[PDB]
Parts: sequence; C-alpha cells; structure tokens
Amino acid sequence: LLHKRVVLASASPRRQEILSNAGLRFEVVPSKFKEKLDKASFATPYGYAMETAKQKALEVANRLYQKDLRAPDVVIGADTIVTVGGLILEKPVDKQDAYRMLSRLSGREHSVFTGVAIVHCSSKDHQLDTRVSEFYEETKVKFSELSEELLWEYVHSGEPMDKAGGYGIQALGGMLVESVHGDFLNVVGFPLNHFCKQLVKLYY
Amino acid sequence: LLHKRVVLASASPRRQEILSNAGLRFEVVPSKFKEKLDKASFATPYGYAMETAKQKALEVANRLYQKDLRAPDVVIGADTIVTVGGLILEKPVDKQDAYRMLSRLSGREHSVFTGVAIVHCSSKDHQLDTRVSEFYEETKVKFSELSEELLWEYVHSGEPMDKAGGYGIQALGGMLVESVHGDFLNVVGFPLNHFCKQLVKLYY
Ligand SMILES: [Cl-]
Ligand SMILES: [Cl-]
Ligand SMILES: [Cl-]
Ligand SMILES: [Cl-]
Ligand SMILES: [Cl-]
Repeated sequence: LLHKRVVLASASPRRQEILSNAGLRFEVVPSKFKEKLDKASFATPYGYAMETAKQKALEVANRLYQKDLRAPDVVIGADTIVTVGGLILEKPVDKQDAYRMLSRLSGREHSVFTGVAIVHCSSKDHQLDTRVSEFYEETKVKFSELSEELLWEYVHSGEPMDKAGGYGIQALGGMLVESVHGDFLNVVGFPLNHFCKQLVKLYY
Repeated sequence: LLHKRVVLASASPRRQEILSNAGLRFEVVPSKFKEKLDKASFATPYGYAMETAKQKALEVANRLYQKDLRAPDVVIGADTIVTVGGLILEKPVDKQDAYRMLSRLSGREHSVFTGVAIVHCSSKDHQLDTRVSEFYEETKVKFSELSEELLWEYVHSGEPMDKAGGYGIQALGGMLVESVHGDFLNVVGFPLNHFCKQLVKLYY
C-alpha cells in the first residue's frame, strides 16, 4: 500500500484515527450507500456486516471512477454492528433507540462484529474491475447492570448517536462496559491487526 | 460525593484522563511514597498493588492534612502492575529496561493488575482520621510478535517510561496489543467500572 492510492469509504472519525495512528495515509470519501439490506437475508451477523462494507466500498469506488475516469488503487469499506440475543443493533436513529438499545445490552454479554472489505480496483475497457477481499472480527463485550438513571444520563451524553449499539468503550462508556474479550480496536470501529494480516496474504 | 473535595494521588496523565472523562472533578496531587514495598512479603501480586496504592494515597492524605489541617474529603490512590509468568513488571528505570520488558511480553499473554485505594477522610476533632476501601482489577492482555526495530523505536519514543510493563495501549499504532480479556480501562491504568461500583457500596 506504499505507493498506492488508498481510499477509506467511511466518515467515522474513530476509524480514521485508528488507521491514521497505524501510519496509513488515505483519502476519506464517505459512501452514499444507505444500509437498508435485509438482515434476515443473511445466515450470520458478520455476513450482513461484511456485505454492507462491500457495498459501501463499491459505491465509493464506482462513484470515483465515474467522476474523473481514475480507478482508485484500494477502497476500504467497514461496517460495525452489535448482536445481543440474536438481534442486530446498528447506530441509533435517536435517543428512544439509544436508550432501548442500552436497555437491551444492560447486564448481558454481547458481540461486536466489524466486517471489512478491501477492494482492489483497476480500469479495463472503459470499465472499473474490482477484486474484493472480505473479512470480519468479533469481540465480546459485557455490560454492567445499568439503572434507568445512568442509562438515561449516558443516552443524553450525545455519545451513543453514531456508535454501533449506542455506546463506546472509552470516555463515558467506561461506566457501562464491564469487560472486553477479544480485539478492543474492533470495538472502537476497526480491527487493525486482522486488517494487517489480510494485507500480507493479499500480497505475499 | 457530589459536594466533597476529591484528590487523585497519582501523576499519570491517563489516570486523570479516565476520571475527568467520567465527570469526576478532582485535584491531582502526586504521591511521594515510592513503590518500594517488599514483594516477597505478599502472597499475591494484587495484594502488593493494593497496599502500594494504599500507602501512596495515605501519604497524600497526611501531606494535605499536615499542611492545611483540614482534610481533603477523599484521596484516590492506584498502582498498576504487570505479571508475565509470575514475574512482576512495574515502571521501567531506563530505556534498555523497558526494552527488556517489551521483548519478554512480545507475542505472549500477561496480566494487568490495578489496585485502587479510596481513602475517606475527616478532620473534625483536629486530627486526620481515615477509612480506606481497597479493591483491584485484573485484565489479561496478549501482545503481537512485533519486529525488533519497531520495539526499540517504541523504546526511543520515551513512551514506555511512565507505564507499567513499558507500554501504553496505543503503543506502536495500536499494533502491540493483540487482544484483551477483562476490563479495558484497567489496562490503560484505572478500573473505572469497578471504581464506580465501589462508590455505590461505600455510600448505599
Ligand atoms: Cl442474521
Ligand atoms: Cl471473541
Ligand atoms: Cl455500573
Ligand atoms: Cl497478600
Ligand atoms: Cl507475589
């Protein structure tokens, strides 16, 4: 990825921060794909997460090529979801979502999945040809038992709004999260170590 | 505890980061009790950390009291230690020492213990009277097998010098930490979740 044009198809600042801290230089182009994929159409939660990441990266890759006839070398897509009791939780639409989300997560152990799509692009015969490599990472997170008072003070904090499941593991969410089991950067929004292992296999 | 005077008996920036982000208003008064306790005098590594956290907070309490003869209401002390194969790792003494702790932790799993002492004070009868609550938190951490040029470049960073085991969690772009099993903020240096639950048992 040394001399290649890397595009990250997500406006999530925590994702950019993770990849910026790792040394990766990239362009930020948020995707216009809106995640209305039928969740019931997938066998596993991480299947829905990986396919969503694929579609977000492909929409960005095609929009860019259609705009100025240049194929970006790599487009990276990602989608972070939360599963508790088999149900899929994404980012809240408001607070009545965020509160009921944290209401469901209170006192249980849930799974965080991030599906990642690495899209290699090239242009051939006036068409954008794409090679997609998908992977996911799972991290188990355990919430403490949360009173409806602290549930509400955290709902209100503005924190839950653009986080999967309506919470983070830094800042105010540390009063909610009791333990983390697995890759913690996966919970923030990006599985960095798995992402690195996927690069060396795609090249060596 | 919403109208009291709170003091953090530690100079670690991450420790004040975690509690400031939680909404706690407090003063930072570094303790001048040095972590010189006899390890062989304890049965467990967490007993050592808790007592070390205890004396460090008790030193600040006495120092604040002898200066003003009015007690700070609550003094918080903490001591983070790392154990790998039974050996206790604390803050390193120079760059080659931190280099050594990283290469022993490289590629394998270790334990992170943070003992915390909450010292309730009162100065009503013209004397410092204390009542201390001790607890600890354990998190298992696994490191990647990272290259050596990278570990010494992390050592010449100055980053390992103020941290137990010679590492922060953002070490090497977030690539050093492979996985986490237990409280996440415990690895950063303060078990915030356990700390808030310890406050509710002290008051209600
Ligand atoms: Cl499903
Ligand atoms: Cl896991
Ligand atoms: Cl709690
Ligand atoms: Cl002991
Ligand atoms: Cl011991």
